[PDB]
Amino acid sequence: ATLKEVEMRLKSIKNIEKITKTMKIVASTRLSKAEKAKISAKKMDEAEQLFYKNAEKELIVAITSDKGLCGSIHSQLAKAVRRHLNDQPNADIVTIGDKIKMQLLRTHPNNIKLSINGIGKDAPTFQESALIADKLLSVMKAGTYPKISIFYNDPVSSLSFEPSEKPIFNAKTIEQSPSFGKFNVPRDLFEYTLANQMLTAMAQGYAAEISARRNAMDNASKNAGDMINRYSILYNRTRQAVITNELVDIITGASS
Amino acid sequence: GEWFRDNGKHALIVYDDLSKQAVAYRQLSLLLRRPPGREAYPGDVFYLHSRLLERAAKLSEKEGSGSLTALPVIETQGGDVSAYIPTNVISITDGQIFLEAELFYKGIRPAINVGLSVSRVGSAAQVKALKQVAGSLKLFLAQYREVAAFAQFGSDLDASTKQTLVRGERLTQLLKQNQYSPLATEEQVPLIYAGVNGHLDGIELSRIGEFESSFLSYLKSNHNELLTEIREKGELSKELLASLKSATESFVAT
Amino acid sequence: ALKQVAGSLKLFLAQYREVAAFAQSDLDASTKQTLVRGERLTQLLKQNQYSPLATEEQVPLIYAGVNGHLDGIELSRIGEFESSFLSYLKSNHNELLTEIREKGELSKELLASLKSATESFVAT
Amino acid sequence: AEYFRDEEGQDVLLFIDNIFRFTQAGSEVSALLGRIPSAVGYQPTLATDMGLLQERITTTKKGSVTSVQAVYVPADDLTDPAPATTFAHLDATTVLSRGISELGIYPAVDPLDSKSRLLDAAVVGQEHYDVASKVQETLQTYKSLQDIIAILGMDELSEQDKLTVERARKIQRFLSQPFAVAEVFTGIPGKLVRLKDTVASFKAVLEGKYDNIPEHAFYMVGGIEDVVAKAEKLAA
Repeated sequence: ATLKEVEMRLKSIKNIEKITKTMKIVASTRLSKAEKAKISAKKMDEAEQLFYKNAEKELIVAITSDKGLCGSIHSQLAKAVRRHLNDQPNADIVTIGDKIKMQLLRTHPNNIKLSINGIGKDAPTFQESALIADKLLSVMKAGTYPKISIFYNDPVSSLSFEPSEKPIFNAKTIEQSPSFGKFNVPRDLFEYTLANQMLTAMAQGYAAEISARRNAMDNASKNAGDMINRYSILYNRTRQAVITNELVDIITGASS
Repeated sequence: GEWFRDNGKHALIVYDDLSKQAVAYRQLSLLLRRPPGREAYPGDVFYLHSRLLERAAKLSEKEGSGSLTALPVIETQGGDVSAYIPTNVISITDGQIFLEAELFYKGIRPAINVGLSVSRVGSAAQVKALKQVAGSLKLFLAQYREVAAFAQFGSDLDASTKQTLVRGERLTQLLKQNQYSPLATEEQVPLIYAGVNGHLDGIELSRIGEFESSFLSYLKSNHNELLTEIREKGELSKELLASLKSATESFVAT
Repeated sequence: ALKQVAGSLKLFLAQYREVAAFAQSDLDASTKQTLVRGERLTQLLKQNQYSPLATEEQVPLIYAGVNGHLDGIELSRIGEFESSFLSYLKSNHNELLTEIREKGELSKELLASLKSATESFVAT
Repeated sequence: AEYFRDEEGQDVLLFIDNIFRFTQAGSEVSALLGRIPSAVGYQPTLATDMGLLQERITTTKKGSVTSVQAVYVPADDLTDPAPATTFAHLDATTVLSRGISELGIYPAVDPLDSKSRLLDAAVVGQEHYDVASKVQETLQTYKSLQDIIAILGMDELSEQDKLTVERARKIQRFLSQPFAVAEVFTGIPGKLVRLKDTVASFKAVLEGKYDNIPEHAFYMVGGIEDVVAKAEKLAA
C-alpha cells in the first residue's frame, strides 16, 4: 500500500482502538453494580424456590440486551435459545431488547406478538418491569399459559455466559401438581413468582451482558494492537524506502 | 487571456495541467545541465508557476475592471500533497478544490472533499442568496464528517447525535451531480434551502435523487416568479424566504 | 545516605507507574495505597527553577516520602510541609543534618533519630 | 501497424507486450548518453519519449487502430513515473493487483482502480451504468469496513452493513472468471460470458435474488447459470 493510504488506515485503526477503550472503561464501571445485582436477585429467588421445589400451545419470551457491542454472548445466547425452542417454532414471542428480537429469527420471525424497548437505558428493576409484565399479561393471557419460554443469558463466569431459559406457567402448574400437599393462592403465585423470575432473569442477563462487554471490548482493543503494530512496521519500511530514494536523488544531484 | 483582462472583459483560464508543465521544464533544465533540486526539479520551478499564476487578477475601475481567473489543475501521486510541485502550487493559489477517489467510488460525484477544499477569497465571491441559505451547510457537513466516523464504530447514539447523521447523509447525497449538467444558482438556492432547514429529513435517503429532479420541475411550473426574482436580484428578501419556505413545504407534502 | 532511600523510592515509583496506567473499577486496597504513595512522592519530584536542594535536605524529604509518613498529609500541601519541615530540622535536629553532611551515611542512630524527627513534625 | 492503418485501409489490432520495457531500455542507455538522471533514475526525456510513440498509435480518419498495451509496474508501485506517465495516454485501463490474486481471484483485475471513458450512461445505457455503479459502491463500502471487521468481527455490524459485506463478498468472487488459456495451470475449463449476461447477472445479484446461495458457489463459474449449477453441485 502507498504511504498515504497506510497512514489513513493506521489512523482509522488507532481511532477505533481509542473508542473501544472508552467503551471498555464504561463496561468496567458498570461491572460492579451489575454483578452485585445479579447475586442479589439470585439470592432473592430463594423465597419462591422454597415453595416451587416442593410443589414441583406454546409461548416465547425474550430478554436480551437493547444494543450491540455486547460481544457474541448477548445475541448468540438468545439465538441458541430460539434454536432449542424451535421444537415449537410458531410460539407467540414477546421480545425485550434489540438483540433478543434479532435472535428470535432462529425460530419463526413472524411469531412476534408483543414488544418492549429501552431495557438498556437503566439498571434492571421491578419498577417498570411490573408495568411491562402487566401489559404483557393483558395482551397475551400469560397468566393461563401452559408453557411460555422466557430465555435470558446466564453469567456462568467472571467473563463468560451461557444461554438459559425457563418456562412460565399458569396457576394450574402449582394448583394441579400432586405434591401441592407439602403446603386463588395459585394465581397470586403465578403473578408474583412469574414477575420475580422475570426480574431474576433480567438481572442475570444484565450481569452477563456487562461482563461479556467488559471482556470483549478489551479483547477488541487488544486485537487492534497487533494490526497496528504490523502496519507501523510496514509504514516504517516505506519510510526507509523513500529515505533511500531521497538519498539517491541528492547523491545524483551532487555528482554532476 | 490577458487581452480580455486588459480590454475590460472577463476571462477564465484552465491549465490542464501544471504538473506536466513542471515535468517538461525539468526535462529542459536537466538537458541543459542546470543544477537539480528536490526530485531533480530545477531550483526555480516555484518561480515558474508563481510568475504564471500571479497573472490572474481583478483590475481596478481605473484599469478597466477586467479580470482573469485561473484554475490550475494538479495531479497528485497517491494523494501525496507533500510532493514538490503540489506544495508549490498549493502555496501559490488562493484556494483549492480537492478531489478524492474514495469519495468517487462511494458514489459521491463530482467527488469534492468538502473538508480539504478551501477558498481563501471565501463568501465574498459567493452569490448573496446562496450565501444566505448555505450559511449552516458547512457546519452540518463538518459535524457529519466526525459523527459518521463515530457511528461506523458501532456505538449506540442519542437522538441529538442521530439528527446530525440524518441531515449529513442527505446533504452529502444532495450535493451529488451528473456530468455536463451544471445548475443555475436560480436552481441551486431552493435545493440548499430545503436540505439545510431539514425538510428532506422525511425522505428516504435513496430517493433524494428523485426529489432534486422533481422539486425544480415543480418550482419552474408553479412558482416561476420566485425563481425569476432569485435570478434577477440575486438576494433573498424576507418575503422571498417566506415564499420559498411555503413552496418547499407544499412540495414536500407530496 | 541518599542511596539507602532512593533504592526503595525506585520501587514505589515503578509500582505507581504501572498502577496508574492500569487504573486510568474501584481500586484494591494495596493499589489505593500505591496511588497515594506515588502522587505524594510526585509532589516531591516537582521542584522550582533555580532552587537546588542540598543532600542534607534531600535525604530527610525522601525519607519522609519513602517511609510513608507524609502520606498523612494532603498532597496539595506537601510543598508547604517540605520547606517548613526542613526549617524545623534546622532548629530541632541540626545534629542530624550536620552528621549527614560529615559522614554521608544514615547510621542506625541517625536513621532512627530521623524517623523520630519526621514523626514529630508530621504530628505537628 | 501504421502501414496497415494508412494505406491498406483496414481496421487494425496492435497488441504490445510490454511497453514498460521501452522506457526501461531508454533508462538503461540513458546514463551512458551523458544525461543527468531524474526522479528514481529515469531519463529526462521520459515524457516526450512516451509521447512520440503513443501519439502515433492513435486512430485516424484513414483507419481504426485498437491497441492493447501491457504495462509493467516495478515493485508494484503505481506511483513510479513510468506507469504514472502511461496512465495519461490510455482510454481504458485495467489495473491487475497482487493483493487480489493473493485471494485466489483471477484475472485479479482491481474493480476499484480499473476505469474507462466508455462507462457512461450515454454509451453503455442506463442499466449497465447503474449496475456498475452499484457494484463499485458495494465493493468500496466493504473495503471501508475491512478494518472494523478485522477488529470487531461480523457480529457487530448493522444489519444493512452486514448484508452489504456479504453481498460485496459474493460480487467480488463472482467477478472471477476461468480463461481457456489458463486451463493448463488452473485446471478449470475456460468460460466466456456475454456482456448482456454479465449485466443481467450482476443486476440479479444486486437485487438480492441469489443471496441465499453460498459464497463458494460464485467462485470461478462464469455466468449466473453456472452459479446455480455449482450451488446445486455443492449442495449435493
